[PDB]
Amino acid sequence: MKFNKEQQNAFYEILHLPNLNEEQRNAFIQSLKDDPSQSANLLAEAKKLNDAQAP
Amino acid sequence: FNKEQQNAFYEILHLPNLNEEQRNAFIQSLKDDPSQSANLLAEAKKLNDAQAP
Amino acid sequence: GPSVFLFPPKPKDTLMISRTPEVTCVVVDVSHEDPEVKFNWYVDGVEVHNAKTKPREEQYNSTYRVVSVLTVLHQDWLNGKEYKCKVSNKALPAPIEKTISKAKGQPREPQVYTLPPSREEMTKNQVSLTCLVKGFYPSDIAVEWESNGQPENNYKTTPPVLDSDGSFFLYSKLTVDKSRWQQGNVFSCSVMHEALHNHYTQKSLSL
Amino acid sequence: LGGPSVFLFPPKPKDTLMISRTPEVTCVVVDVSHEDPEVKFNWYVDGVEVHNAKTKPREEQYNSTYRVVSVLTVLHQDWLNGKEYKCKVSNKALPAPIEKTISKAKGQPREPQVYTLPPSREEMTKNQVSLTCLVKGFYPSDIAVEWESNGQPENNYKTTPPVLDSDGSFFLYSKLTVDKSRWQQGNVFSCSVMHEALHNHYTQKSLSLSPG
Ligand SMILES: *[C@@H]1O[C@H](CO[C@@H]2O[C@@H](C)[C@@H](O)[C@@H](O)[C@@H]2O)[C@@H](O[C@@H]2O[C@H](CO)[C@@H](O[C@H]3O[C@H](CO[C@H]4O[C@H](CO)[C@@H](O)[C@H](O)[C@@H]4O[C@@H]4O[C@H](CO)[C@@H](O[C@@H]5O[C@H](CO)[C@H](O)[C@H](O)[C@H]5O)[C@H](O)[C@H]4NC(C)=O)[C@@H](O)[C@H](O[C@H]4O[C@H](CO)[C@@H](O)[C@H](O)[C@@H]4O)[C@@H]3O)[C@H](O)[C@H]2NC(C)=O)[C@H](O)[C@H]1NC(C)=O
Ligand SMILES: *[C@@H]1O[C@H](CO[C@@H]2O[C@@H](C)[C@@H](O)[C@@H](O)[C@@H]2O)[C@@H](O[C@@H]2O[C@H](CO)[C@@H](O[C@H]3O[C@H](CO[C@H]4O[C@H](CO)[C@@H](O)[C@H](O)[C@@H]4O[C@@H]4O[C@H](CO)[C@@H](O)[C@H](O)[C@H]4NC(C)=O)[C@@H](O)[C@H](O[C@H]4O[C@H](CO)[C@@H](O)[C@H](O)[C@@H]4O)[C@@H]3O)[C@H](O)[C@H]2NC(C)=O)[C@H](O)[C@H]1NC(C)=O
Repeated sequence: MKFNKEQQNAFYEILHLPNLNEEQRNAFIQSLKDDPSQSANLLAEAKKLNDAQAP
Repeated sequence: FNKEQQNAFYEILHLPNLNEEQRNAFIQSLKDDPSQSANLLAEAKKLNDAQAP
Repeated sequence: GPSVFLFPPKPKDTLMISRTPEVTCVVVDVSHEDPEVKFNWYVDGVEVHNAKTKPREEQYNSTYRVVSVLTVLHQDWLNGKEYKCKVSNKALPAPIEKTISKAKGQPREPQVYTLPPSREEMTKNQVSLTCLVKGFYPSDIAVEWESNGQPENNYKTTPPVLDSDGSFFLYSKLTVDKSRWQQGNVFSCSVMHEALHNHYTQKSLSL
Repeated sequence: LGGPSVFLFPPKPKDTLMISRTPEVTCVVVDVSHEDPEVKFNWYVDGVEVHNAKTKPREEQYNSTYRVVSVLTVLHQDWLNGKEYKCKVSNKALPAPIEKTISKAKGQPREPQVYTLPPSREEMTKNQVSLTCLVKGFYPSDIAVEWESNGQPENNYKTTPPVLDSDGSFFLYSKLTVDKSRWQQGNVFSCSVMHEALHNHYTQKSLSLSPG
């Protein structure tokens, strides 16, 4: 569907990051929608935040 | 299911020169006695051919 | 008040002479107050009298359900005759009528193709045997599986789906142990439809 | 006569799964009479009212009735995480306002297996042949299936509804029809499947004339 694989992937993984809260997750996803070119950065950013907030 | 019966039923259903009453009667006989399929089909075929233009 | 629903016979019953097709008139929301229900059956407008009404049965609600069954001739259904149920009961201003018949339109012969498991599915413990049935009209149809004269019952069949050209298609999926498939057992997909010769055909599938 | 009726429809499975798409919940009011036609909608997400819904201009029907539709844009993650969406329909002349609530089917997600099957040898005598995509073992039944070839969508396909299997999971078949010649010439065809239990909500299988 011509669709952006990198964007779609970043969206999927961010959706499943277990240690983000709703507000954090929603914010990353919004940024993804608004600027597809920032997907790599947003996914890396979300990964670290998720790891930082691990038990 | 009985193949000869099913086959006889199918053909009699499609014989173009029988009228409704004739067709229904052959089929009823088929239902009532499955063993009579061969004769009933031969009988119906001839009647159909006899009533060709 | 009450409602009435009219159901056609099973596609197989109208097609196989060994079987007895029925049209079933079902009345629901039947009052406890006035529970005496009367049916009138009509075939192409002419009243018939061979219908058998079941003794009214109590429901989930504090309500009864009542059913009458009209035995029909195979040829009559297939030749497009209309069947009307007419239900009369005081908790209705006018008596309700429902009419059904086989779908109109040129009958089309179903093409039946068997497809073996996908190569990739062979890594699983169970595999899928596929029967594609396409290009048939009307949608009334029956599909079964068997092996060595005996019925295989671990199968599921999709509903008929309207195709681009106005005809219908479906798939039937038989699930078997991979080992059974590996050994060369022959499986058959049986299809019953009015546009088939003898209303019956059968396609085989083996490794 | 008996008041209007309200029907509430979920978003297309694909729209909730692909971030590049915009999922909608659709509230449809029927049996609106010509004499009351001023319908008002209130939308709620898990009980909390939201205000971004847009309403379509009333449309006249077949049976001298009116039909009016309200559309609420939703977040992918909200639908997938099980949030409830309520449409509330009101009139100055409704005895009580009507409420409808929907949400995604509950239950443990199950990953589909996608298999492509070539035409039956028997079908190779026709001018058109069927390419088959079997998708089994998925839950819930919400799913999208597409075909494409050389980067571009094929659209002469039909997909059966999801069918409940023995084990409580669902399966379906998708059938693509192509000219036999296109198949004979080695054109590659792809079955794309979208479902929440898949990585990236997306997988794809290809199919072409090849060594048996
Ligand atoms: C008081 O309680 C009553 C009890 O019913 C109960 O109600 C629900 C709420 C729940 O509690 C259940 O546990 C229970 O069933 C309740 O009665 C029901 O009332 C509604 C009406 O509001 C009826 O709703 C729909 O009816 C049609 C569907 O019924 C078929 O399918 C059901 C499931 O698929 C099944 O349960 C039914 O029994 C019926 O099944 C058909 O049965 C026929 C008849 O036997 C079969 O045909 C025969 O079968 C023979 C073998 O047995 C043989 O093969 C023979 O040759 C053959 O002719 C057939 O196999 C089978 N078919 C199917 C598909 O199952 C439905 O079609 C209808 O919708 C149609 O019409 C609408 C217009 O009115 C359209 O809008 C719609 O699009 C569609 O076209 C109804 O929506 C419900 O069926 C009733 N219950 C029963 C058992 O009939 C009652 O309403 C409650 N009181 C009040 C006031 O609400
Ligand atoms: C007066 O006429 C109107 C005009 O509508 C009619 O359109 C078609 C259907 C045809 O009949 C024409 O001759 C008419 O002009 C009648 O409006 C209909 O009213 C019905 C109830 O009385 C209502 O019934 C079912 O609605 C649900 C499905 O609606 C879907 O799907 C149908 C076909 O499948 C489409 O026609 C609809 O447009 C609608 O499409 C969906 O639209 C979504 C929003 O745009 C979209 O997101 C979806 O992708 C899209 N889906 C599809 C598949 O296209 C159906 O699910 C309900 O099932 C319930 O069944 C029972 C009983 O209700 C209940 O217990 C269950 O729990 C289910 O909820 C309904 O049965 C129908 O949708 C209305 N049509 C429209 C277009 O809205 C009106 O009834 C007439 N009145 C009178 C007095 O005669």
